[PDB]
Amino acid sequence: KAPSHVPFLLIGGGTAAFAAARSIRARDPGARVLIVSEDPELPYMRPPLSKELWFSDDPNVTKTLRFKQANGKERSIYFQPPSFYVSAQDLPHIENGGVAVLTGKKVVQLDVRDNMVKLNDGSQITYEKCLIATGGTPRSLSAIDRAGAEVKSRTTLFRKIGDFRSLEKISREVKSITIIGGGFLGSELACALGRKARALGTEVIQLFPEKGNMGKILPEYLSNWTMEKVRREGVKVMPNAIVQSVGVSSGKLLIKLKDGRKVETDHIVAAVGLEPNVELAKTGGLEIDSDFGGFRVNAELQARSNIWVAGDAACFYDIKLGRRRVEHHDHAVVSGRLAGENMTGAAKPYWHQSMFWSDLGPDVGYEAIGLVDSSLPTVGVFAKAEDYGKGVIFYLRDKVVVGIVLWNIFNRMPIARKIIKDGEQHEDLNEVAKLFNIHEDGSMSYCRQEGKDRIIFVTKEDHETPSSAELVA
Ligand SMILES: Cc1cc2nc3c(=O)[nH]c(=O)nc-3n(C[C@H](O)[C@H](O)[C@H](O)COP(=O)(O)OP(=O)(O)OC[C@H]3O[C@@H](n4cnc5c(N)ncnc54)[C@H](O)[C@@H]3O)c2cc1C
Repeated sequence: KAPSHVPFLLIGGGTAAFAAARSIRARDPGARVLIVSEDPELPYMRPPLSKELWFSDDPNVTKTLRFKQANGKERSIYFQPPSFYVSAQDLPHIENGGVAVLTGKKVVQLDVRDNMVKLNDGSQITYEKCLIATGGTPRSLSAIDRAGAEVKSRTTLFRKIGDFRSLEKISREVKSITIIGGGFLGSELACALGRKARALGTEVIQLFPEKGNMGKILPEYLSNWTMEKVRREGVKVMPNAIVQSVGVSSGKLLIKLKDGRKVETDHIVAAVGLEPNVELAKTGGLEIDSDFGGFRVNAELQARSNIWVAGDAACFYDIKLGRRRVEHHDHAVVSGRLAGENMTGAAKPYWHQSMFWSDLGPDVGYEAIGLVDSSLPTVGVFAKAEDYGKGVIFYLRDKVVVGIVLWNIFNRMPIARKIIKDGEQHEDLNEVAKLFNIHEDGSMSYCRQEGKDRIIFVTKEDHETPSSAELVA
């Protein structure tokens, strides 16, 4: 039972909303914050759904939804125990405030002038400050939408706890699973499913239009190296694949590609991008970004007076890097926190950069920051003992580093932040790479230029010489 009025209203019960709620409470100890969540589940982190929860030793991981971190500490996907929240009944009156989550309730109408929303059940809530943190909904393929009810019921869109539970069940009861999508989600699920299938010898297929996995973010040579790694996890990878039609044939899904090839499979998992949830822009009169999608907000994540946007749904202005829309866990954290600080009057711009990460089997793990885009010219520095095992990849624009990928090297994000912040025009990025110490614990080094991409292979002796890189202090 929601209150008629609440000081802080958070639309969406995901990662960005929770971070904003924690941030608001940290700056305003008496704050009373209401999260309106369409989802019946309380706020939870999503990255475990495509990684750690598939690799748990526990047979009941599907019910406990607990996973063990790299440090060995078991954790819950939920951000907080249910007890840490207060009920919506008590939110207006409980001493020193708190955070309540109204679950199973969708905001369907937004009035920015009168600072009011309406829920799917007719309730109306007025607010003083409002955060839109609606995230996005998985996109679908046109060929899937034309295939009818049978195919659509055998096609999974992966995002929620429920999606993990249903796919985990299917993985134990079918013989072939086909993943459509080459990005981080399609690739992470392929490695997880591929690893589950090694025991029973079942089939796992991944197909996508690009030349290789992660083709939109990684340079072509590293995308190819990565594809071979995914293939080595027991996955049949089909690059250069454009789905022309899908149908059911003799109890089995049959995918037809423009190439002419054909795939027969028992279940499809479609990981082909995200659609920002901008339905409230119509009633609210809020602007949507035509180039990036999502609500257009400024550097402070503000859309209009008393209304902010954070997370996957927010197209914001980065003072250093330009207008962006970022769909990553740590961004939802950073943006939700920034929005909460600004809802309490901080008026701070996006400055501390968000990062992201992925793991594609045991041989591929990276962190990244900034404009990681494979269309940009790049300089990649890899350790020489072609093996792309450990290294750092710089993404350039106007001779300036605007994005960095840390390839199988960890705890280097501090250095990567400084490089992005300073914005220097470096004459030799091999000198900058020395700061990352990619050989921690005798032939000559060499380099190669493959179109827009430079590839430097550096030995320990050369890499651990003094660096002339310019750092701003
Ligand atoms: C399986 C998976 C694995 C991932 N792995 C990684 C990873 O390894 N690294 C990484 O950096 N990122 C990863 N991500 C991305 C990261 O999880 C997302 O960027 C993050 O969840 C975005 O949080 P959010 O708050 O912006 O949106 P969401 O988490 O989508 O939260 C939005 C919530 O609001 C609800 N909602 C929508 N509209 C309304 C409305 N009108 N009223 C009320 N509620 C509404 C939605 O139902 C949803 O519950 C992964 C995502 C998924 C799905």
